Amino acid sequence: FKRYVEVGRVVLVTKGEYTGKLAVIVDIVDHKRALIDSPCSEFPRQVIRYGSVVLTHIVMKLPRGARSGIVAKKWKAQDVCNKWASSAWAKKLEAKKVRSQLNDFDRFAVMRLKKQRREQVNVAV
Amino acid sequence: VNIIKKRTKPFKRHQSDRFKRVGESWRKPRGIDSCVRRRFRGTISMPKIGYGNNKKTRYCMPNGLKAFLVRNVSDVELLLMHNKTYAAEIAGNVSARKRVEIVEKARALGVKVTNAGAKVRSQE
Amino acid sequence: KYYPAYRENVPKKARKAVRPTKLRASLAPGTVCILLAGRFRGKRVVVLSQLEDTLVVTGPYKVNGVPIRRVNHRYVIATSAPKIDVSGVSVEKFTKAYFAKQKRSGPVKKDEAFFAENAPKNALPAERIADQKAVDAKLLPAIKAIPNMKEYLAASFALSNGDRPHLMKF
Amino acid sequence: SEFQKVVVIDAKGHLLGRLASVVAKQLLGGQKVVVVRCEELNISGHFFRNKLKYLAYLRKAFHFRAPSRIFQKAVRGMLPHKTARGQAALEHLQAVEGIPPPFDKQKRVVVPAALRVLRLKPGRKYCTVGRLSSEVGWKYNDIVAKLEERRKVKSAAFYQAKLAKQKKIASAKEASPVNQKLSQFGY
Amino acid sequence: AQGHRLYVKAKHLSFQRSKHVIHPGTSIVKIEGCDSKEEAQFYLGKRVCYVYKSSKAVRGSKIRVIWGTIARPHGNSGAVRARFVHNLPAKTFGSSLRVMLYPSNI
RNA sequence: GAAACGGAAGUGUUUUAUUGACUUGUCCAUGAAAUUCCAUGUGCGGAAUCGAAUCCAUUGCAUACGACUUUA
RNA sequence: GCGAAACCACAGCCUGGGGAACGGGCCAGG
RNA sequence: GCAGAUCUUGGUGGAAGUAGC
RNA sequence: CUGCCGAAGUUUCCGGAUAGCAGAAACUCAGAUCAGUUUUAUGAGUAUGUAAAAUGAGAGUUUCUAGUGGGCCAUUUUUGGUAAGCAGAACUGGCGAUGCGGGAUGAACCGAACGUGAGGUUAAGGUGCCGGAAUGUACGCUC
Repeated sequence: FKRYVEVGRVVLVTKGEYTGKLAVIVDIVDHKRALIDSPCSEFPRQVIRYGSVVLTHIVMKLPRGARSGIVAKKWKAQDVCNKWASSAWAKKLEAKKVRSQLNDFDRFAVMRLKKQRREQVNVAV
Repeated sequence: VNIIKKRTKPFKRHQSDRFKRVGESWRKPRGIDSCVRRRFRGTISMPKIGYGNNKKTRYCMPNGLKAFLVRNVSDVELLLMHNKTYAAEIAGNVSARKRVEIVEKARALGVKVTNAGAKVRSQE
Repeated sequence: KYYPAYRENVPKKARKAVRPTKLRASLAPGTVCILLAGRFRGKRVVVLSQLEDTLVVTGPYKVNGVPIRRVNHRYVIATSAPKIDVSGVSVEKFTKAYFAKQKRSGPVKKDEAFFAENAPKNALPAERIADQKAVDAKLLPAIKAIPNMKEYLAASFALSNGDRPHLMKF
Repeated sequence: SEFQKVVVIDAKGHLLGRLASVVAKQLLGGQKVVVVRCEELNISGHFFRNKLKYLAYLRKAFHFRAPSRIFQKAVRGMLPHKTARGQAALEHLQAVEGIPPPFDKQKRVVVPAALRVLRLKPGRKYCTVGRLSSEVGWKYNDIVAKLEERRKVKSAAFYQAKLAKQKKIASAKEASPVNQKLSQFGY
Repeated sequence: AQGHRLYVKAKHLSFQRSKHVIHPGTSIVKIEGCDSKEEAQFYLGKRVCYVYKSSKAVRGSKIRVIWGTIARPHGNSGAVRARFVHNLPAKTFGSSLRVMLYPSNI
């Protein structure tokens, strides 16, 4: 096993209005609800259900029931931001978001560069 | 006020297709147990006053004119003031000689004729 | 023949006033736009100016072969591609009369209408090509300066497998 | 989401009722559906449960045992088979045991709404259709359970060849500078 | 040949109906890619067509079309209600329809 | 022109030898239009032919009759 | 070879249910 | 002013080329 | 042939006289009355009744003049019960003169009562497929 519901483990919200926002579990209300919080101001401290989040592989040490400001201090100290981003999971998610933002002209450009890339076709005999 | 028909199908008498002795002219069913009189589901419709058509567009042909029956040249001249409202319809028993006279007169009056080509030939 | 011979059902005074068409904010002059219908469907063209309802549109005739044309604003997709410089070219000559089809006069005799001895053709005059060349000359440097845009207008837009227009942005 | 002309479904681990209802709706939607590995379907309930259900069915008709004939019967009951629309929809379904040669070289999809691992609670007894069929009359279980390894070995060899071939372009991808020069578009 | 198809694929599922009464004047259309009633708001008012071929080469062509428009969404899964110029035949259940991008508000 | 592989219903996976082209890999020059605002060999009926089958020489092996099995 | 008559609302494969037979005629199936 | 009255008169069917002579 | 009105289906004596229901005529009458309604308080015994408030509707008539003089589904209150069911009164409405959505199908169950249509929105029921509609969300029981 690599993902255990634990105090301090970083989770990714996949349902609700805060979809795609990182958060860290601070307390376990029950087997169906967990108290999470994120240092960024756009994510208020709240209780979320386990079915609305996915469990990440990053564990960062927090005291039980830590307040919002101290969570941010630990988050900055343990550089969770740019640690999650280093993993290929976040890079795939960020690329998907960037690719969704491409307009028609950008899509035409991508087709041109990917054709310039594909015409490489160099393989050793 | 374009012509609107609430219904175009006719009202056929119930069981008129089953029996050749029964005509298709509408007859109001009188049987109490008959499902057509009780107006069940899937059964044939019945003539109701709600099916009646607009008074302004009633009796009007699809071109907006009302058919006026004509038997001689006197009847055609009657539509001098109503050529935008009425179309001349020559009767079926008017001979081909009178039909010609009616058709030339209606042409000068600017009156549409519904059956202006009947019983005649053309020669240009 | 002048005094009305019938009831003369004169229409009641209708309180309808003609007011200018409010086009979309994305259909500005100079924005690259995708044609949706007509013989030039799928082409990408530059919006010179907005007529009363239509957009006086043209692709550079040396690029995609779309002449000075009108397009209804409903049959066009306003893409977010970088805008072209179109303020230079005067567009006052493009009015509804400029694009209006020639009215029927038909000077003939009843000797050549029979035998079809008329052959009436109204091929595009030289001034229309001159206007197209003038617009092309004033537009080509603008599309040449910004990269990847000259052949972008030459390409034809199309939908591939998995394309969801309600999700894709243009 | 989107439809293909022919959809091949690998019925391994799919519940009988959940897959049949999805397939029947797709058949009525105007699609040709091929279901392979029909002997690997799962039914909720213990072995004895559906055993008595099928034994009672034998008491009742043309009793069919083959796993595809079981699945074909389940799909048919979810179709308006008394009308021309239902019959036409039925003819677009091709259910077979195993993966025949025309289909083992084609991509096979799965139905998440019918998968056992996502619908049945862990620790619940289940009865495989192929095993259930083997004792009620079906006699080709052993030979199809032996041929699958031959198909798997050939398919595994194909995947290794494809993966080895892909490694060349994958290495050549990062080799080309233009891959990262204009990778700001997310590609 | 992937330089065409300015339209979106769709399927003619059925008419609007209750359990036992059908209303052929309005048809239920499943636009592919549209998976909810909020995404069905993009395709409202768009022209939809049914394209079929008939034996006679009338008009010097082998193809004829029935046009229509998308009126409102149907249900929660992204199906829409379409009214065609001529009511779609009942034989076209499960057939393919084309949803253009015009009249466009994009 | 090909050789290999593919048996579960292989009917397709490659390997190519060349012979020609497009080569969007990229940079230019021409042509597009008054469509001047959407409408989009195959089948039948005849013959001259080649085989096969039945009836047929038949037969009871079959048998109300049909129909069946052998042999001219 | 000659040559009827009775009879005739109309079709016609089964298992269950449709409460008033429901059946053959409805509903659900084979 | 008809669909009925085991309605009246006339014509004609399926049974049926059946029972049969 | 179409349109409009439209029952009773039962008190009382006793085949009827009735009454009552439904229409026609002759009236007068809002500064007036009427009501399958609720009241105020006290009269009597929460119910019951009272005269005069709220709400709605204009009402009261006189004359004669067609049709009916049953039942069923039963509910509820209710008496006797009697192995136990069940039977007996009244009451209540409906069906009976009533199509429609649902109830798998359905003479009496849940909605709803009807001119011909377009659009919208619902009721009762429902949204795995047959079958129009979430293989929706959250919390539990069961294999």
